[PDB]
Formats: sequence, structure tokens, C-alpha cells
Amino acid sequence: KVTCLVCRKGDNDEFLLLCDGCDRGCHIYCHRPKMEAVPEGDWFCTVCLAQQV
Ligand SMILES: [Zn+2]
Ligand SMILES: [Zn+2]
Repeated sequence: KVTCLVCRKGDNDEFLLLCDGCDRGCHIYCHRPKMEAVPEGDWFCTVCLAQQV
């Protein structure tokens, strides 16, 4: 039950980032600014970035 915040589909899961703060995701091809690959190390969605201080 993992979907992309931008386009609201959950296909091409090999291109699908997973937030390490929660259970949301993003296709790398939907992300702006540009993202050429899935990174090693942690990625945080914009909802989790709002919780930062
Ligand atoms: Zn997408
Ligand atoms: Zn998150």
C-alpha cells in the first residue's frame, strides 16, 4: 500500500523512494528538483521535513 505523493500511483516500484521517517514515497522521476537515481543513505519526504527543527 505504498504510493507516490506527487502522482498518486504505486507502480514502477523500482523507481519509488521510501521515506525513512514515515511510510510515504516518491517516484524519482516525479521529484523536483531532478533526481537521477535512488540514493544510498536516508531520504525524507516533505511531511517529515516539516517536523524538523
Ligand atoms: Zn509519481
Ligand atoms: Zn516522511
